[PDB]
Amino acid sequence: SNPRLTKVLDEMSKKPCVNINEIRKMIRNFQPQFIQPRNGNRPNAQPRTVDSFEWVVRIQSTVETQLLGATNTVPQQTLNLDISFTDDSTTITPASIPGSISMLDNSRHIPAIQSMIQNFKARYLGSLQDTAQLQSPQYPQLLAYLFGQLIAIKDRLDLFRPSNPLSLADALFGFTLAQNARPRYDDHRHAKACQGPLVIPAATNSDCGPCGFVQINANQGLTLPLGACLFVNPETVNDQSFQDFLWLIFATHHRMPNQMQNNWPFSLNIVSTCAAPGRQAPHAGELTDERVRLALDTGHRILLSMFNDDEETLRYYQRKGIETMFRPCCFYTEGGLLRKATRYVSMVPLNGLYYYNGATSYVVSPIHTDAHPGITAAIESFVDIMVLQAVFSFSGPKVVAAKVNASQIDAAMVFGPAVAEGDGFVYDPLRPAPPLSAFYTEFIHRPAEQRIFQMAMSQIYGSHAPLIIANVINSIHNCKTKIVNNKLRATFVRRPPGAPHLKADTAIINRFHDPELAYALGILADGIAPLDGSHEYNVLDELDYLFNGGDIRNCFGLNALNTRGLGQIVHIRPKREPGKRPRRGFYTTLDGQVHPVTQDAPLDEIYHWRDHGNLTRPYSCHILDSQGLEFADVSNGRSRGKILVVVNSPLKTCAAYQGPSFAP
Amino acid sequence: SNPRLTKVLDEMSKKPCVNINEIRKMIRNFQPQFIQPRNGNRPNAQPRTVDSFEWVVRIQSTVETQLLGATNTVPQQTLNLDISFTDDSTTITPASIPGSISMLDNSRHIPAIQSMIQNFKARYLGSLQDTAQLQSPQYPQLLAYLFGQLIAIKDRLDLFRPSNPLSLADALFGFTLAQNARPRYDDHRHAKACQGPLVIPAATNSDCGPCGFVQINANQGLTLPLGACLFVNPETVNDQSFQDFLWLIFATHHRMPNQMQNNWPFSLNIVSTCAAPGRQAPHAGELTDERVRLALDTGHRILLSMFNDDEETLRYYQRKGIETMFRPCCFYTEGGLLRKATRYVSMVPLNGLYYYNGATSYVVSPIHTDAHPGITAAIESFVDIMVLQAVFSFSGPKVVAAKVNASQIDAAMVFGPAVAEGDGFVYDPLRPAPPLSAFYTEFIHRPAEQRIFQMAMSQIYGSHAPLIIANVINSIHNCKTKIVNNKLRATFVRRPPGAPHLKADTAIINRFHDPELAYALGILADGIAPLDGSHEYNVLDELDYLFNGGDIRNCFGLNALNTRGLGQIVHIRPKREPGKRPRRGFYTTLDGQVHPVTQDAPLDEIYHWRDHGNLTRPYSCHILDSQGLEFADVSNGRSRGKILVVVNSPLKTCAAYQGPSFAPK
Amino acid sequence: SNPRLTKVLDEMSKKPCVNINEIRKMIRNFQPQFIQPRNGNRPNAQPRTVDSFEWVVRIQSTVETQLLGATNTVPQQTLNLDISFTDDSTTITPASIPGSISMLDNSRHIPAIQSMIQNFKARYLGSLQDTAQLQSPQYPQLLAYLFGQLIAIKDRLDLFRPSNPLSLADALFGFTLAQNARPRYDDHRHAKACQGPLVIPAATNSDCGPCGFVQINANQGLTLPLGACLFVNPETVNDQSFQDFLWLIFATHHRMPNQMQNNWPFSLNIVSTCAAPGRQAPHAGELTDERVRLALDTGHRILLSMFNDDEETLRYYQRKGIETMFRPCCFYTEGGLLRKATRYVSMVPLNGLYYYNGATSYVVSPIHTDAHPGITAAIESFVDIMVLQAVFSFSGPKVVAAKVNASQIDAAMVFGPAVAEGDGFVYDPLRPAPPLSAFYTEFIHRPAEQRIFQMAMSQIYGSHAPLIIANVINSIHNCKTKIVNNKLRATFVRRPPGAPHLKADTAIINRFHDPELAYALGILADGIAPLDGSHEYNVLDELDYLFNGGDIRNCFGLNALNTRGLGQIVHIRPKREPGKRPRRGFYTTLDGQVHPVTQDAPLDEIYHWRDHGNLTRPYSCHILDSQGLEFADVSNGRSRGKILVVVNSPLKTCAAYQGPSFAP
Repeated sequence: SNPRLTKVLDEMSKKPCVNINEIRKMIRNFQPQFIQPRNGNRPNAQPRTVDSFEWVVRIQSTVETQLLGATNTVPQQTLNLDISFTDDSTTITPASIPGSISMLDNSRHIPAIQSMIQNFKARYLGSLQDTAQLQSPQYPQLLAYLFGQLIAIKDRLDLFRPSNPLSLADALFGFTLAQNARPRYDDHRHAKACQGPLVIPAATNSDCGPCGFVQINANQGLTLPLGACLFVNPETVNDQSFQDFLWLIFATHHRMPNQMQNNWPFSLNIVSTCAAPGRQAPHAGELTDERVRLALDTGHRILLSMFNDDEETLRYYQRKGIETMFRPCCFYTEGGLLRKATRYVSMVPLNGLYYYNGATSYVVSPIHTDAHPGITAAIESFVDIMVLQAVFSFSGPKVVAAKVNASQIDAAMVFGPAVAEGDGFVYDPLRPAPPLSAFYTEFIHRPAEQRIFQMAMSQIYGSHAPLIIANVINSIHNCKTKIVNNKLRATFVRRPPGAPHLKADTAIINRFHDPELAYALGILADGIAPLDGSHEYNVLDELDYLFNGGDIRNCFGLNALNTRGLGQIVHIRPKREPGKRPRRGFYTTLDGQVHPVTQDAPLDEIYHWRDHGNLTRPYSCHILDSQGLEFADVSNGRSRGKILVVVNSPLKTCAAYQGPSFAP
Repeated sequence: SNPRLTKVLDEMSKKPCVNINEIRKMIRNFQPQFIQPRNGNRPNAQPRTVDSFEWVVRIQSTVETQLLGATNTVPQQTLNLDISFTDDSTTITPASIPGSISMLDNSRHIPAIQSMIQNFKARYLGSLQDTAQLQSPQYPQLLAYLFGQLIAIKDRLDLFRPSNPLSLADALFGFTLAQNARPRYDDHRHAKACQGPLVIPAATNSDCGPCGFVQINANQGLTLPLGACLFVNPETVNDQSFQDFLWLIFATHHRMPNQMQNNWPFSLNIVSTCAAPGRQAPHAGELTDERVRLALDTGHRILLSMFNDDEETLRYYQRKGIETMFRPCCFYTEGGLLRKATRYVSMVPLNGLYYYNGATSYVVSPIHTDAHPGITAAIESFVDIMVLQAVFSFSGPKVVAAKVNASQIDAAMVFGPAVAEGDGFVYDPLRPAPPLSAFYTEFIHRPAEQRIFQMAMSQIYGSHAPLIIANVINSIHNCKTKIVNNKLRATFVRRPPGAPHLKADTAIINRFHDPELAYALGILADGIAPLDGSHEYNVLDELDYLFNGGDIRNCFGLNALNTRGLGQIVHIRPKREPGKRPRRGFYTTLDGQVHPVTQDAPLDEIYHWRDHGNLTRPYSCHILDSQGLEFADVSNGRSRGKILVVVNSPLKTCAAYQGPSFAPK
Repeated sequence: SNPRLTKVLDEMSKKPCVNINEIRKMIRNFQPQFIQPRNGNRPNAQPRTVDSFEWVVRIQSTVETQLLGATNTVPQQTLNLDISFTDDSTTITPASIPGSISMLDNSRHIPAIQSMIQNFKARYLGSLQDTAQLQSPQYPQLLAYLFGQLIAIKDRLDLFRPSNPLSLADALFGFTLAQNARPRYDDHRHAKACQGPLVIPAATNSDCGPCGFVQINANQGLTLPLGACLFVNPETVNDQSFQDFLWLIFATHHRMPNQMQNNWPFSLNIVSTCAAPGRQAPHAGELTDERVRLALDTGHRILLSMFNDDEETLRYYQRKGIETMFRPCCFYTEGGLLRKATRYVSMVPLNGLYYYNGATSYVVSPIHTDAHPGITAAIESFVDIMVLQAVFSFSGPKVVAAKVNASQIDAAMVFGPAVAEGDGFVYDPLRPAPPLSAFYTEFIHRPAEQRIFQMAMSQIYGSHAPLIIANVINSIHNCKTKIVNNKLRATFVRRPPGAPHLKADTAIINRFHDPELAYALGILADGIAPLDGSHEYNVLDELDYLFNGGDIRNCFGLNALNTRGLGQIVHIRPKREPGKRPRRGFYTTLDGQVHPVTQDAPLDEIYHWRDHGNLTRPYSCHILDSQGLEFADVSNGRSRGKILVVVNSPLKTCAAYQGPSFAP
């Protein structure tokens, strides 16, 4: 029955959204150019240890406009797309909704191991089907997350050359570290890595490395352990690469903080027909780069085999393991609201039965072979948040304010027609800041946003979308972040103490980054026009639409002339239309400051705003409402000019501007 | 609803423009007659290294007018075309628009590559059998651009034969160089080329000339690297010429400016099924003329196979690459800028999967073997700049003038007849000059200077039209060039950074070279009418057409007699209105002054314009306005005779005077 | 819609082409008569080593005509069908199109070996089906190619008795050869055989000869090697013939050039229940002819067993192995264009599982028992090239010329109506000669030629045609030969340095040999009449048809009288038909030499051409065009005589002249 939603769904159906594969393909070979700290500049020589948690790899992107039929030269602006580079956070949470985490079927694994046991004349108890079903289900999720974390550590330590590196393994096993010193790759305030050299478990009778080992003997009882069992052919257990991979995972799991080493035990047990090779813990430098590369390759082979040869869920989990190191930064004052609310992945302890006799599918382009896995992982997350922003900002800007007299009056007290009546919330500042979860949970579950978010995600991903939708719904439904009134200043990574209060104390909780990036990527874009090419503005009507609550970002003429004209091109005067009592026209800004307009004056003397060229804050919600105003031009018919805009971003993809929208 | 537009479209339909094949046929095979520095005379013997960035081959072409009735004979003029031939310039930009650059389709590279990677690949990495992960982007552009640059080097060395020669390979690599000295060629103030001797990269395990190498065998591993992969049979990889071609391409890629080198890395790397042939790294005198030529041939075959055997876009990118070192030189003192804003080709770092087994086609005459490709590329560019000229001028001269204390809100003042309302801007001089992309873009979007461009380019090039069109539009959008108060003096390559000054402080921004060449080549030409044969001229009316906002060039009845005795032929008097009021008349020149005329007087001392002969500035706007004039005759007849003009130029194409145009009848 | 093609298809359907079996049957017992060198004559005593790479076994065939009602005696001509005899080339290339190489199904092999392993209580890992599918597919192609090469070596060394032979094995194992000397059977410039005595691999623990050996033990682990596994019953591993055959193949594989010994490794592993017999490398003369014959027989038995008992694909590959020694020579000046472009066979490395407990099908007439396998192999190739020529010359002679002013003018510049407009190509001589592949690739893929070539091949071969069609399309699509302007002189085998330029510099790229052979064999013949029996010529109309571009080879009267009349039987005069201005009739030869005919003269004084009796070059393209000419006879009605022609070739088959054609 809703017309607007039907129109949007029809348009989305007619113009399909860009498949994820293009976005993956267009980043596999991207060479970063800037590794400066977010705030300052790179010092002469790199430090010896990753300490300043402010570094960022900057994907520069430039936009400059021109006023056709004029001699004005607007300075070029800069779409600063920042990727956090040294900062640790957690993306694991044991809390799932029904579709959040699935159970990979053990259809092709049980028969093979059954036949193996029968062939080697091992006396087992009970048909393996029911014992598999009840004793040990099949959740290999964890072992991919650790792999992603390892790749992320490698990438981080690679980009930031710490002036005398050792190896992937020498900075990971903590050789020559004081009992209180932190690992080289992660040494700064509020890190998330256990400190000191990691300690190998004691050498027991039978060991295939850092995990237990059980061999199957002809005419001999066989009993499985309690964790996960990975049957392998004897040709592999004696391989160097396999054991090196196993050791690397073990090391990565004993470095994550102490308290998650007792909730997600890294339990595994290799089973085969060899003689227990025993653990051979590498001690001195003996894991050269080529050996580590082989280890990673064999490891990915085993992982892909465990996932029923899916390579899509595996890629998703491997990525979700990486954001723990690489995150996409915000581009607004009150940021860290969307990313902080969509990061968690529901998980279950690792257990079940596996079988690997030989690889079957040859993944051409795995994650770990990309030019820089961190960037590739971060960009996919950026896409997720972009779509989420698109769905959220479907019916307004969703403001939240801190008015002291909050109880005395209800909502819609201050926000005129601009903020859709129903999306403005307030809270008195006497109490602590509310929980963002409260607002977002109510936002997501409305039918209008649900029925569109589902379609968008399905178009982007496909058969594998439902996992992502369920997981994001869970995460947003489970977030502890508060809407703190402070500001971020957009020149840091973590909120600095003593920062000033927000603008008008009104946080806006849709924005995460400019929609021009979404347009370029070819993904769903919110109701903002794409500043792409030639435009034909008309300052009068354009300006009039602004004072009805519209976003200034949709007004090209004003932004172009913000300080080069508009003091000699347009005037503002009260409306004298009827014969009734004359009234002083007034307009209300965001903070409820009713502004009167008595004597007609040049526009620049009535309203002001900073000139960011043509990249202004999208949803700034400048003018809530205005009544009784007229706009007359005082230039001899040169207020309807044309402008040109060029956006040569380096992350443009095939579907340049073919993505859907709301206001084409 | 535009009579002019429909008339021009119908005309262009009537007389189709000459497709480029005639231009190529004409220009392909003549050697230059004489090459000299633009300003001065060539020395006795050429120096060691090309070091003055003015040498330009020129192409003489003259006009002689002839008629009886004048006092003395008219001296002839020399309309000659020049080619820069030494100076360097960038041509590659990262910006893009929809049609600016397209990705080819790997519909005939995937079958073979998959069937060759499925068999010869250790039987423990699993069977691939998906033919869907092999979908990397196909952008084999930069290879052609580098190929073009290499051809340009060869041609530039050949034309300006230096005193002590060196093998093209030796000059390119530059073994016997200094620490940071310029290459043997391209050694002057504006030169932009990585100095120093070229450095071979490294001594790795898997080498196959300059680029990386990966093999696919049982006792090995396979991992396709990230850049481009050129899958070839073991037969050719062990060949000789192919290795030399790879070395040559690498060599020319490392002479680009260091920053641009970093932007677009040479990421080629080959994969095959045989042992890696170690890099050879030729030095001292390994490569020689014939071996280089053979390598060029095989390289062209490779590139053609990479392009899906298109050969029309291949030639396009090759031309654009060779254009960084050859280009037409402007002819008007204005400063020659129309070219500077049309020279950019969008690009993206090379990538994709390529398979090469055979030829699949044979092209009778590829660009790289046509007797100095530089000249043919330059003229192939000129034949497009002229079309752009024709389309812009479709309305009027489109002047841009300078006035002090101009309103910094709008810059559109009406100048009078002969200058339509849209054009004719103005700008304060004492502030930095405008950007000159704030006018062209506004020009080429209107649906009158767009459809004409569309159909003209369509007729010139045919199916492969859009690409050129799209690309040129992009060039206009982002061009940093600016209008300047200086002159080229007609004997320079760049403005002498001194104090040349404009005669009228204005600039006409839509003229690049005389339309006579456009007529001769058969391409579209506008406005100015052609002058090659007998003509009936009526001074008494042609002059009238002049003072109401014309240009002298159309008025070949005046230039003939400009100072041959036009004086005692026609008088100008204010007006003889037999009724209301005897007011006086005046005219306004391109400057502001409005000096008036009161009584009958000979014309020679009321206007008194400079006499070049029968080749005057076509868009100079000699007079803007005039009201109240009569132009009485002062001799029975003697103002209704005949005139014959002969112009012979060496580039007369096949269909020379059978092209479309819309000049006044 | 095309009428000519429909007519040809209808005629082909109505008159089936000759089955290949007749051609095979009519050569099994052919005794060659001439073994002279191509150019000169046999020396008194044969040399001691095969050095002159010019020898050829000549299949003489004679044709002589007679002029009924005349006293003239035309000398008999000679259809010199030459078979190259000592020259090495390569017919292997790792490049395949989709249908080029198939994968023989292992349907009847896996179950037998499965049952064997189960019976002998060997502990194997994993069901053998999937391991066969992924670990090792079933491509036995190579092992047949080596067999063909071995047979070819035997035949070559047999025909050319080198004055003191040793044995098949003594000239193959290189006993008593200097470390730089070449093998006796192949010692000449640009050979293709590795030199010096071949070296046996070191004697390891278990060996069944020159290849690894693995025995299956009760209650003992069994792991397969990486190459091909050939399970055999124990009764055979201890046989002498089997091991001798294995040794012979090993020797033949280590003699092919060095660089193809690292791309096609001869990997094999015998598996059985015997005790490893160990390698017993024959060292001194100990392989007598009867022992070698038994070896060859048992070897063919094993091969046929490996090929799922097909004997057709096996025969094809065995033949394709032989052309590496025996090839069919050209019969024109600019030859070595068709054969050089249709020789390659797409291949994959040898691997998979096999099983041979006992032969099942008794091939009555294998290749190696023919009178001379080389000749039989060469003739089948000759048939392939003959059909290919037939399809190519379906719409003209396909000329290629070297005109200096090639760029200035387009094609069809010189070739009048004779050369079908669309089949003439030119290239300036400044650049090197073009690649023949470019022209042939475009020729083959036209629908008109494809739809006829497919039918012809299917009729000739049958169910096994698609392999041959796909393989020839691949080969022609992959050829490195250039159209070199030089000439061959038809009295050599390899182009001699310093040979003179071609006639008019115009190579014709359809001809490989006279079509009379194709007619005799009963295979598809191009648009040339078969000179078989009584003919009723009419010199006037016949001559007129010539000057419209037709082929002189279709004009019997002219050829018969080329030098015995035509100076007193027919005159040429300009046509004075209308009242318009008289014009000098002219005709244009191949090289664009416009020839004027002003005053009527005897024919022999206006045009000339060499007299080859009645065997003239078929597609010589004598007269491109002529306009304004008349032909009047000056003999009292004896210009319409009859002629008789007799063609008693020794390779006539059952379908003497029943094959299809174009101009019956």
